[PDB]
Amino acid sequence: QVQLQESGGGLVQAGGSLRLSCAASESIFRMELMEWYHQAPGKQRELVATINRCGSTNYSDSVKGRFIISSDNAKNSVYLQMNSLKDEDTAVYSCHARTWTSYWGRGTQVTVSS
Amino acid sequence: QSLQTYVTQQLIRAAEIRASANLAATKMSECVLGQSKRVDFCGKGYHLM
Amino acid sequence: QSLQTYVTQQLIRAAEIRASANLAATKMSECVLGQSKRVDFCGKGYHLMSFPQSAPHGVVFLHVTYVPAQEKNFTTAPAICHDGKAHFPREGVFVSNGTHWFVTQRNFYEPQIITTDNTFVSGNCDVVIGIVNNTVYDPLQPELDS
Amino acid sequence: KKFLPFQQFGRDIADTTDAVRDPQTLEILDITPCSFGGVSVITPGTNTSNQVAVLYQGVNCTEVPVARVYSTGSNVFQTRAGCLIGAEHVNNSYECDIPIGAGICASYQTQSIIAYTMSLGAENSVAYSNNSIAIPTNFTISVTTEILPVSMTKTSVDCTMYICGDSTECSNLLL
Amino acid sequence: KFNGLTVLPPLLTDEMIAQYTSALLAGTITSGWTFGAGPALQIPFPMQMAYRFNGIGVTQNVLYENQKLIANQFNSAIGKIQDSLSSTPSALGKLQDV
Amino acid sequence: QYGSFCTQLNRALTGIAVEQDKNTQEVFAQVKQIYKTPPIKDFGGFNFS
Ligand SMILES: *[C@@H]1O[C@H](CO)[C@@H](O[C@@H]2O[C@H](CO)[C@@H](O)[C@H](O)[C@H]2NC(C)=O)[C@H](O)[C@H]1NC(C)=O
Ligand SMILES: *[C@@H]1O[C@H](CO)[C@@H](O[C@@H]2O[C@H](CO)[C@@H](O)[C@H](O)[C@H]2NC(C)=O)[C@H](O)[C@H]1NC(C)=O
Ligand SMILES: *[C@@H]1O[C@H](CO)[C@@H](O[C@@H]2O[C@H](CO)[C@@H](O)[C@H](O)[C@H]2NC(C)=O)[C@H](O)[C@H]1NC(C)=O
Ligand SMILES: *[C@@H]1O[C@H](CO)[C@@H](O)[C@H](O)[C@H]1NC(C)=O
Ligand SMILES: *[C@@H]1O[C@H](CO)[C@@H](O)[C@H](O)[C@H]1NC(C)=O
Ligand SMILES: *[C@@H]1O[C@H](CO)[C@@H](O)[C@H](O)[C@H]1NC(C)=O
Ligand SMILES: *[C@@H]1O[C@H](CO)[C@@H](O)[C@H](O)[C@H]1NC(C)=O
Ligand SMILES: *[C@@H]1O[C@H](CO)[C@@H](O)[C@H](O)[C@H]1NC(C)=O
Ligand SMILES: *[C@@H]1O[C@H](CO)[C@@H](O)[C@H](O)[C@H]1NC(C)=O
Ligand SMILES: *[C@@H]1O[C@H](CO)[C@@H](O)[C@H](O)[C@H]1NC(C)=O
Ligand SMILES: *[C@@H]1O[C@H](CO)[C@@H](O)[C@H](O)[C@H]1NC(C)=O
Repeated sequence: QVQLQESGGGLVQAGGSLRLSCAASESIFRMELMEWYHQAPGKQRELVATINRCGSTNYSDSVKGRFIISSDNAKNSVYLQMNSLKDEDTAVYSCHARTWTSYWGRGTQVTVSS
Repeated sequence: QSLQTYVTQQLIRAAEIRASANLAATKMSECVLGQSKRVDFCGKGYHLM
Repeated sequence: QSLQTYVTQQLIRAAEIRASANLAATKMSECVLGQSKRVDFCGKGYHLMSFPQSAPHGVVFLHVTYVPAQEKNFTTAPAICHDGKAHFPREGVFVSNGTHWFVTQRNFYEPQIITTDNTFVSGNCDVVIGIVNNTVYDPLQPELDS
Repeated sequence: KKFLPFQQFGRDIADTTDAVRDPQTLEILDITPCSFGGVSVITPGTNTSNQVAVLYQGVNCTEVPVARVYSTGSNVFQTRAGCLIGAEHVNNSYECDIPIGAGICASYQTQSIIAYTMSLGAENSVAYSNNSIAIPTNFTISVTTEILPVSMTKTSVDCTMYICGDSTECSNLLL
Repeated sequence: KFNGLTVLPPLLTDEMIAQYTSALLAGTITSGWTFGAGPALQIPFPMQMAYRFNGIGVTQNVLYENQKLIANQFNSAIGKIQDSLSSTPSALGKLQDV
Repeated sequence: QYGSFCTQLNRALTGIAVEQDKNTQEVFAQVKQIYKTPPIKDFGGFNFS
C-alpha cells in the first residue's frame, strides 16, 4: 500500500476554490510533522505549509490569507484548501511527512487558467 | 562454559595479532618511507629500499 | 564464576596497558633525550626535538618538526665533464636555472659556484650517462696571477 | 540429494537434520533455517538531529518487510553489508564519518543521512622525468600532539566479603 | 554457520588495498623518500639510488659507473623471487596458520 | 537469571571486530594522497613491471 497518497489535483481557472487532500495509512498523530511541497516548472521545490504535532501552524508569505492547512481526526489525513487562485500557483503539489524517515507522495498537478 | 572458553581464546589471539600489526606498521613506516640504519631490521645486510 | 571472568578480563587489559607503557617509555628515551632519525616515530616530518607534559593516567608529547615549504623545478645533471674528467658534488646536486650551473644542498635552495672545493675527480666522461659538459672554476689561478 | 533407500534423515554438519524424508510421500525435503540477523542503527549526534537509519546484517532486501514498522518500500537501497533503510545513495564520494562496511560510509548532510562509496583521498600526479628535480626554497616549523596511556586505576577487591559477606556458613561452604 | 554465528565484511576492500599499495609504490619510485615528510618532490631514479648508496658509505661514482650491471642484477633478483614464490607451497605459512 | 553475560560477550567480540579494522587502517593508511606512475617506464634500465 502507498503509505501516503495525495488527491485533489487538476485544472482550474484563476480565483477558484480547491482542497488538496492527501491521506496516510499510518496515524497522522505519531507522525509528528505534516508539510506540503509544490515545485514550479523550471523552479526549485518550496515549502507551502507546515503543521507540527503540537499544533503550531506556519504558512509561506505567498500562502497567508488564502491557503489554510488542516487535519481532521476522523479519517486520518491532512487538508489544504486553496482559494483566490492565481496563475503562478500552478505547480506540482506534494505533501511531506517525517516520523523518523522521509516520506513522499505523487500527483496533484494543479493548473491555474488565466 | 564453552562460550566463555572460546571468547577468552579469541581475545588472546586478537592481542597477539595486534602486536604483529604494530610491528608491521613500524616496518612500513621506516623501511619503506625512508632509508633505515638499524641492522637486520629491514633485511639481511645493508638496507637500500 | 563472575569473579573469574572479571579477573581474566582485567589481566588482559593490564597486559595491553603495559605494552602501551613500554612504547611510551621508548618514546621518552629516544624522541626527547636526543635526536632520532627514525621517520614518523616522533611525529610527521623530520624530527627536531620534543617536550613531554603530564596528563592524568598518561603522558602527552609536543613534537617539533621541520617540513619544506614551496619548491621550484630545476634541470638536473648527474655529473659535470670539464677536461675529460668527471666531477661529482661532494654533497648535494648540480642544478641549473636554464643558463648557468650551480651546486646546492638537498633540502634548502642555495646556489653556489661550481669549484674544486665542492667536487672531486674520478674517471672520465665516457661512462656516466647524461653527463653535461661545463667549466668548473678553480680558485687558485686568480691567486697565481697576483 | 539422493537418499539411499534405507536412509531417513540427513546431517551434513552432524548436529542438525539438513534433510528429511516425508513418510506419506517418500520424496525428501531439505531443511533451511528461517533466516535472522542483528539490527544496527546509524545515527548522528543526538542533539544534532533525530533522524536515524537502520541496517540489517547480511539479508536480502526482500524478507525485510516481513522480518517500529518498515512502512513499505521507501529507499530500500541494498548493499553488500545488508539492507540499508532510510538513506539515499550518492554518486559523489567523500571521506568517511560512520563506517558501515565494504567500502560504504554514511554521514549527516543537509533523507537526512546519505550513504556513499569510500573516497580514498585527493588524487595527484607527479611531473616525473629523467632530468628534472624539485628543491624547497623555504620552510615551516610545525608542532603536533600525541597521547599515550601509562597506567590504569590501581584496584583490589576483597575475596570473602564479595562472595560470602559476613556469613560464617557461606564461608564454611567456600573453603 | 547457522546458529547465531556471523561474519562481517572488513571495512577496507581488497581493491582499495591494492590502490594504497600502488600509491606507495608510485611515491617511492617517483619521489624518493621526500613524500613521507611533506610535499612530494620528483627526482630521477638513477640519481635517487646514489643517495641510498651514500647512506651506506659508498661514493656515488661507484654506482654511476656500473649502472647496467646493477639494473641487470635487480631484474634478475626480481625474476628469481617471482619464481621462488610460485614454487614453495609452504612460504605463506603464517597467514595460512591464522 | 544469570545476569548480563550475553552483553559482556557481545561487547568483547565487538571490541575485537573494531580493533581488526583499526589495525588494517593503521598499517596501510600512511599516505594522505594517491599517486600514479607516468606512462613512460624509462628508469635508466630498471624494470618494475
Ligand atoms: C640564472 O642565474 C644566473 C646566475 O649566474 C643569472 O645571471 C645573472 O643575472 C643577474 C641579474 O641581472 C646579473 O646581475 C648577473 O650579472 C648575471 N650573472 C651571470 C653570470 O650571468 C641569470 O639571470 C639567471 N636567469 C634566470 C632566468 O633566472
Ligand atoms: C618563507 O615563508 C615565510 C612564511 O612561512 C615568509 O614569512 C612571511 O613573509 C611575508 C613577506 O613576504 C610577511 O608578510 C609575513 O608576515 C611573514 N610571515 C610571518 C609569520 O611573519 C618568508 O618571507 C618566506 N621567505 C622566503 C625567502 O621565501
Ligand atoms: C620487465 O620485465 C618483464 C618480464 O619480467 C618484461 O616482459 C617480457 O617482455 C618480453 C618481450 O620483451 C616477453 O617476451 C615476455 O613474455 C614478457 N614477460 C612477462 C612476464 O610479461 C618487460 O618487457 C620488462 N620491461 C621492459 C621495459 O623491457
Ligand atoms: C487513530 O485515531 C484516528 C483519529 O484521528 C483514526 O482515524 C484512526 O483510525 C485511529 N487508528 C487506530 C489504529 O486506532
Ligand atoms: C616546472 O615544474 C613543473 C612541475 O609542476 C614541470 O612540469 C615543468 O616542466 C617545469 N618547468 C621546466 C622549464 O622544467
Ligand atoms: C631522458 O629521456 C629522453 C627521452 O624521453 C632522452 O632523449 C634523454 O636522453 C634522457 N636523458 C638521459 C640523461 O638519459
Ligand atoms: C661537451 O663538450 C666536450 C668538449 O670537447 C665535447 O667533446 C662533447 O662532445 C660535448 N658534449 C657532450 C655530450 O659531452
Ligand atoms: C495412506 O496413504 C496412501 C498413499 O499416501 C494411500 O494410498 C492410502 O489410501 C492412505 N490410507 C488411507 C487409509 O487413506
Ligand atoms: C549540540 O549541538 C551543537 C551543534 O549542533 C554542538 O556544537 C554541541 O556540542 C551539541 N551539544 C551536545 C551536548 O551534544
Ligand atoms: C536477492 O534475491 C535476488 C532474487 O533473484 C537475487 O537476484 C539477489 O542476488 C539476491 N541478493 C543477495 C545478496 O543474495
Ligand atoms: C550515478 O550516475 C549513473 C550514471 O553514470 C546513474 O545511472 C546512477 O543512477 C547515478 N546514481 C545515483 C545514486 O543517482
